[PDB]
Amino acid sequence: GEELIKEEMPMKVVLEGTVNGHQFKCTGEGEGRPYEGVQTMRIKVIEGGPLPFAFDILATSFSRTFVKHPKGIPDYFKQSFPEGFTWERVMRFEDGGVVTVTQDTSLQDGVLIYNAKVRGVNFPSNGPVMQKKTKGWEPNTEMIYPADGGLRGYTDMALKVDGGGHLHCSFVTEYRSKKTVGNIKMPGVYAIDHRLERIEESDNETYVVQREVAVAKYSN
Amino acid sequence: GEELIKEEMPMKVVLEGTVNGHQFKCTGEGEGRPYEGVQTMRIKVIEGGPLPFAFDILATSFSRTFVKHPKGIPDYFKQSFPEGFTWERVMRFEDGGVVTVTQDTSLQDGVLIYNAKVRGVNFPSNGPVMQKKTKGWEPNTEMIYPADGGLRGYTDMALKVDGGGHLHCSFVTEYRSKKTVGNIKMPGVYAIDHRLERIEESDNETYVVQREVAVAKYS
Repeated sequence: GEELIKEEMPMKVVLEGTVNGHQFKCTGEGEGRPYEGVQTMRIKVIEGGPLPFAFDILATSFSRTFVKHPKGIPDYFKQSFPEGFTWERVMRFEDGGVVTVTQDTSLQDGVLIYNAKVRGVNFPSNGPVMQKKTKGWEPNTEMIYPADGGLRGYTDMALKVDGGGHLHCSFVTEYRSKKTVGNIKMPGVYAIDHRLERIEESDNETYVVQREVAVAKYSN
Repeated sequence: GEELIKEEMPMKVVLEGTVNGHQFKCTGEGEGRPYEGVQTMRIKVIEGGPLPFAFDILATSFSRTFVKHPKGIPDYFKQSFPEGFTWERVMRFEDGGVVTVTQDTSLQDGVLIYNAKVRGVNFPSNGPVMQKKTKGWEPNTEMIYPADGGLRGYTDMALKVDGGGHLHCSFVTEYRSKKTVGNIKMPGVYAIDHRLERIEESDNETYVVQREVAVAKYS
């Protein structure tokens, strides 16, 4: 499992969804250093572009294999290979928008392949998401809890708004390994510090480059 | 102030004190990238070595100028130059050890100068600190609160112990500018993520090299 995840790994993503009835499809390709916790993704909106909502609400749906885990924290995600893992997430914005995401992670001839589906509903028409008045996510900390051979993650995320305030968004995620034959060494409770940054964008946010640093740490 | 702090800065330190009655003195020199939040220091125990306690309890006393503050979080420390700043810290270990630390930070001939005094008492004789069974600090988050011209920092630190457990330690720190006349833009409440790594040691921890990465963030 860990053996199959090299110090350098490429990744590819297909993401399809509907937000407030607007249907789209994105493709992404990138690479990272799974044991250093760093990755970069170049993303294209190939159907439904330009999107009438902030790409920021999609950005967190495009990579758990790339978390730096110190020796003392068993790495559920790297141990899941070769079979990979799935995750399901609910994002609840303080102003009432909701996003549900299902993701499949697989390893296909040494490339990490992500397949994702997104449904967004009830974003206020005049709110910062549908008015495209957002400016990226603040750094955040996700609490990880073992739950019967899977993991649950919870985080309060803060979407920056034009003018300097934030839209708060609760994330709840269930992570499940696809492994059935081998065993996984389960972690106890821990935290993951995440920093997701946009590097560049062009053509009304139909091309986006983003980079994430994510590091697992002891929780007190 | 920020203009005096260059993209690369060297630092020198003198730290002296007593822990459970044991008297010692340390000198250090290093350099880092203050806007990138990275720094490295080479430390010698020049008096009282070898120490009969874990060097880890001194490691966090040896550099606030080297914290990456992103554009929206005003940098109290870099703004305090040329006068610089002071800090006073109480470290309370859950097994009863207490340390008071008093530090002065100044700038001389393009070099950051650190002068620190440490007084540690009531470390258990067969605890991990006095038995030298510690293995570094876990990465941690310090909460920073504005207060009456200064900043107060709060963090629960976790010292790794031989065999895989942790000894917890409360840090409360008061940070005060020596720029007592002149405008500083005050931050609101924020957090600093710290990672302090030992790189090298020799001669029973009387030579230590350590590297720190520190990054301020929204709270």
